[PDB]
Amino acid sequence: QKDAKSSAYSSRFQTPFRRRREGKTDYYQRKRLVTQHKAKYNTPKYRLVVRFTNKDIICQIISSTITGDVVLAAAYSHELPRYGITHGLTNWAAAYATGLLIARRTLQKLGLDETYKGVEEVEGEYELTEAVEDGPRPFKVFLDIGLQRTTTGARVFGALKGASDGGLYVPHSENRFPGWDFETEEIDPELLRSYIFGGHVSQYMEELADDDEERFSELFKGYLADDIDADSLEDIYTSAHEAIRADPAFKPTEKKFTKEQYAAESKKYRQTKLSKEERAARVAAKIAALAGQQ
Amino acid sequence: GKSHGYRSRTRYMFQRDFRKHGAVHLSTYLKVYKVGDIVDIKANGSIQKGMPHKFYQGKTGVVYNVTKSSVGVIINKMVGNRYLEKRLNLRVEHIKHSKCRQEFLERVKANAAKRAEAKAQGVAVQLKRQPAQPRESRIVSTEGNVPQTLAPVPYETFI
Amino acid sequence: MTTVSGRDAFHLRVRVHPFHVLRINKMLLQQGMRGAWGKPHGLAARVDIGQIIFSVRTKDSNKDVVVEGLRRARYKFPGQQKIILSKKWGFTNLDRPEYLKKREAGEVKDDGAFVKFLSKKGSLENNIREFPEYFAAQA
Amino acid sequence: KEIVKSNTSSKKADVPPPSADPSKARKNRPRPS
Amino acid sequence: QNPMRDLKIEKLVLNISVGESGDRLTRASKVLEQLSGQTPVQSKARYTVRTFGIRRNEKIAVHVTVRGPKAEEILERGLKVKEYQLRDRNFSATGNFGFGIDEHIDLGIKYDPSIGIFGMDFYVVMNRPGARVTRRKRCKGTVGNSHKTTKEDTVSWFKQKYDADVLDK
RNA sequence: GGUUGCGGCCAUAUCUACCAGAAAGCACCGUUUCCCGUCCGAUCAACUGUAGUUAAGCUGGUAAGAGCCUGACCGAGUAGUGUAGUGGGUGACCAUACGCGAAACUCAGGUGCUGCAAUCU
RNA sequence: GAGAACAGAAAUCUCCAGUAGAACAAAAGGGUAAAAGCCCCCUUGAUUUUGAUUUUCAGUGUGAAUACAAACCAUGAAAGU
RNA sequence: AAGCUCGUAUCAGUUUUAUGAGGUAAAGCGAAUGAUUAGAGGUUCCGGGGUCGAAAUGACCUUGACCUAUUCUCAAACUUUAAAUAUGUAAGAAGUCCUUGUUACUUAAUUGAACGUGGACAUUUGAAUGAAGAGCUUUUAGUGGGCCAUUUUUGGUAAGC
Ligand SMILES: [Mg+2]
Ligand SMILES: [Mg+2]
Ligand SMILES: [Mg+2]
Ligand SMILES: [Mg+2]
Ligand SMILES: [Mg+2]
Ligand SMILES: [Mg+2]
Ligand SMILES: [Mg+2]
Ligand SMILES: [Mg+2]
Ligand SMILES: [Mg+2]
Ligand SMILES: [Mg+2]
Ligand SMILES: [Mg+2]
Ligand SMILES: [Mg+2]
Ligand SMILES: [Mg+2]
Ligand SMILES: [Mg+2]
Ligand SMILES: [Mg+2]
Ligand SMILES: [Mg+2]
Ligand SMILES: [Mg+2]
Ligand SMILES: [Mg+2]
Ligand SMILES: [Mg+2]
Ligand SMILES: [Mg+2]
Ligand SMILES: [Mg+2]
Ligand SMILES: [Mg+2]
Ligand SMILES: [Mg+2]
Ligand SMILES: [Mg+2]
Ligand SMILES: [Mg+2]
Ligand SMILES: [Mg+2]
Ligand SMILES: [Mg+2]
Ligand SMILES: [Mg+2]
Ligand SMILES: [Mg+2]
Ligand SMILES: [Mg+2]
Ligand SMILES: [Mg+2]
Ligand SMILES: [Mg+2]
Ligand SMILES: [Mg+2]
Ligand SMILES: [Mg+2]
Ligand SMILES: [Mg+2]
Ligand SMILES: [Mg+2]
Ligand SMILES: [Mg+2]
Ligand SMILES: [Mg+2]
Ligand SMILES: [Mg+2]
Ligand SMILES: [Mg+2]
Ligand SMILES: [Mg+2]
Repeated sequence: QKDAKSSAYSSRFQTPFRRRREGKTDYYQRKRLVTQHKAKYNTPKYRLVVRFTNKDIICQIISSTITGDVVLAAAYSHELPRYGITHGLTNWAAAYATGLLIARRTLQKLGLDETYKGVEEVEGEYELTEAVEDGPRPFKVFLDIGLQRTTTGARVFGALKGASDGGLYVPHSENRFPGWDFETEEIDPELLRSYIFGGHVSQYMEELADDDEERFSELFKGYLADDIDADSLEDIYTSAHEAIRADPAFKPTEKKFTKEQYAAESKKYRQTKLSKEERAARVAAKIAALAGQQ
Repeated sequence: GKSHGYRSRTRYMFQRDFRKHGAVHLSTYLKVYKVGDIVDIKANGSIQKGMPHKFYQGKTGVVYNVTKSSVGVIINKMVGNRYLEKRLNLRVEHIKHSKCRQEFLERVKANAAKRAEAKAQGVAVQLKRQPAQPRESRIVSTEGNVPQTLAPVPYETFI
Repeated sequence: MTTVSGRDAFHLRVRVHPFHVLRINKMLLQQGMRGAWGKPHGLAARVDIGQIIFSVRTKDSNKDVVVEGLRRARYKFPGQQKIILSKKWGFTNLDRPEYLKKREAGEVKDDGAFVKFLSKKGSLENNIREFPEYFAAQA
Repeated sequence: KEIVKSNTSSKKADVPPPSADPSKARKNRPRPS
Repeated sequence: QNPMRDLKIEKLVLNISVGESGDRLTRASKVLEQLSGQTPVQSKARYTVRTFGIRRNEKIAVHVTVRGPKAEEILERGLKVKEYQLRDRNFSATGNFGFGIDEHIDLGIKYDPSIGIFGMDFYVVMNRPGARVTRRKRCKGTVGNSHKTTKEDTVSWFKQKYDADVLDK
């Protein structure tokens, strides 16, 4: 746009870290998440990485190495069909579920799962997972929110309440869970319990089917097609935790085609890069092409 | 009046490298430091806390302490006619494991092993370094190589 | 030069600039040597041995008038300076042969004052645009 | 309610920018009649 | 090609520059409050100007941002006054465009002397679908060249709808 | 091999222009009851994954492209410099002896590599 | 840089470019871009105990500083600070 | 000066190998900053002055200003680059590996981190050269006007300054 960058500009230009350019990593908060008390040496601070894409929820338990970060366990919301949840796969209730699953999943493969059960009751209470006096301290993790905005009622703190209630000691506070009254400076565990069981989505389904038959039958086209009634929602989630705690361990998907096979097909849509020889050839052509006052 | 402040004379010493300003990467915080470790010192001027004084720039010492965000390094400082012993508290951003120390340990392992294999044949070793010896005889061949013979070149200006 | 062989018959350029300031003390009881840092006194151009001082370009046959023009400035300069005529076209680089090859090839386009050169570096729609004469059928 | 836009700028000095300066103008100007 | 890069009004910002604090400002605000049904934001002087009479950090002007259908109708009410004719100026090199009107009563709006008459600035900024790529917090990106709004494009947008005229060179 | 989440090193990764991209993913994108934040549901928050689209982000390809990276008996053993002499010169300065040795220049090659985990005709 | 009534070189509004060419009380130098800068929200770690250490150094004092220990607090979802 | 504890050892105004730190010399300025000579092209649709239909919210023009690609020259308090000479540390017994003991610190954790028991390796035990012996304590004299040479270098016209 005739704002052409000089060479002066280009040359003295110092680039950000790659993932900074990409708008993915916030290195100022990564430092403070990753860094260990130097007198705790090689003991890893573990991160509860929670991420939301438009259609999925990603949950990872990660630690860092010079040669790269390292994931202990991961759970996804796209796993939840297996545990009986097939809709609203990025809503609040989906968080608490995937947050639960990652919890139960890690300290399963840690042996911590037989001790430290979590809550099982689940009534939206603010509480941490206190340590079994006179034995192993609970597996401790810290919430990596990434670039998510700390708003009070944010999906990302769903996965927090699911991961705390899952037995993982994950240090946190009330004031960002749904149902915190900044005037009351107090939490209503009702609203929070509700949100854990998709209570805010159910109410809406009713509101809609009652007041807008056409719209509801579109936003929730998929519920009609499965005979899922609104008020049956809570049971889906309830029986899901159930199913989750019951078999938290991870089964991978079965896959068609070999790991290698995909490759041999995939990017044969890979535009192949030229060799210097035909490159020069290319231009020695291009010259004659333009070599004339037009 | 003369001026001898704490960071005097360090306009270039505590300067960042060209096109290497801003955020210090995370390798620097992931490195682990034990007592007895040998570290180089090289201040990062963006980390104003726990800087070495400018003297200790480029000096190398031993860890005597590992605290939360820092190490204590022991530096032997010459003052007068005797070496004095200095306790330094540096944040990790101003410290670096010494390579030549890491090579030494590799050679210690290497030396143990060469010693194993040798003794596991009762044979001799020579485990210690010898310096660059002279040169044994050679026979250069002249095939493909009949000595191009050079000579000095005349003077010649060209402006 | 401008009188003996006419104004538009040469280009004479001074190739050193008087960039370096000189000071004096100036002894205005006379003050002494106390606080002896100088006021600026005048400018000088710090010149190396081998460094060009005056350069003149002119027509191949004005040589004699032009040299005499330098050996006349010379007497106004401390120290010894040589008058050297340069096997080289004008204020360009390129020894006169080499300059001519590049002219009979069309790589040299009269930029104002000096001149521009055609590279094998840039984008063609510029190199071709800037130097048509280099890539034309015309001999 | 009363709302006030925030000025992202750093400048703090009560000073018109070099974008001021009464050189540059017109002898012209819409002079009414 | 032409599927989804369909091009529309991003927003419309009405600006009344009162050039002085106090009542005359609070009134021009009401005007801007009624027209948009939003609460307007007043702006403050960036520095003292003596020949204008403004003190730095004095409240001086007031503006409001409108998006979607209500902008599309105030844009209309405004093009009405300009008699569907703008110049070949008004249209910036970055796909946007604007115009100004004296007295706001020329676009609906009852007189009311408790307020009085104010003119204002219309400036509509135009983008296309996908502009949030440059707006979001994460992975903030920038709109590919072939996308994104130009003066060529958004003039002959303004012509084909509105059926309006763009004059001069 | 593609893709995504978290990364290491932080331009061989940046900049400009133009093409291309199967599949999945990512995205744009639909909506405003609910928690939540705006002058403005634009950003931020929540809801659907449903109505839509690769247009853009993104990914690669192109370019006697800008930058950056690597190399070379390209300049150059040049400039500078450690040591030596009852060396040269009126001097500025210079050469020799035992050694070290650049930059600008020129040309040639290159244009992200890579760790954990999930996933994909 | 391109754009909008009164509105002008200079008022307020929009877009685009922008490696810092700004700002960080002060001298200058270093340092800093999802900040160290601008707006905002909450705050008294500008606190309590007495030791170790770096600079100047005699390895005295002073001023200034750095890293812990034991408290008591502030902030943030938190790691942290 | 008086000695004392020991006696091959731990040393060293030195080299080597390994690995650090530096911004001076040079160099650079069609790289950043600050300078500096000259044209050339291009914008004014937005400083200015006319000439042309006084016409001019119209052209051709010269003038600046800025823009672009070039050009001659510079820096103790400029700089990407960047020597030489100087300069830190290391080259093992106070070491290495194996087993596993302590603790109130630390870890999700018999995890670590410190410090140890028991076992194993004494030919070159981990470069060169030298060592006229190493270590150590106490006390006390004189001195506290300096000057000169090579090189580096500040002030000064300079000086046996
Ligand atoms: Mg260039
Ligand atoms: Mg943050
Ligand atoms: Mg551990
Ligand atoms: Mg704990
Ligand atoms: Mg409420
Ligand atoms: Mg001084
Ligand atoms: Mg300094
Ligand atoms: Mg360096
Ligand atoms: Mg930066
Ligand atoms: Mg401080
Ligand atoms: Mg004075
Ligand atoms: Mg003479
Ligand atoms: Mg401000
Ligand atoms: Mg601005
Ligand atoms: Mg709403
Ligand atoms: Mg919220
Ligand atoms: Mg939206
Ligand atoms: Mg959102
Ligand atoms: Mg992306
Ligand atoms: Mg190139
Ligand atoms: Mg020489
Ligand atoms: Mg020499
Ligand atoms: Mg002699
Ligand atoms: Mg003599
Ligand atoms: Mg010489
Ligand atoms: Mg703000
Ligand atoms: Mg302090
Ligand atoms: Mg320098
Ligand atoms: Mg210096
Ligand atoms: Mg120099
Ligand atoms: Mg250079
Ligand atoms: Mg310059
Ligand atoms: Mg040149
Ligand atoms: Mg010079
Ligand atoms: Mg000086
Ligand atoms: Mg210098
Ligand atoms: Mg030494
Ligand atoms: Mg004495
Ligand atoms: Mg005495
Ligand atoms: Mg005395
Ligand atoms: Mg000497």
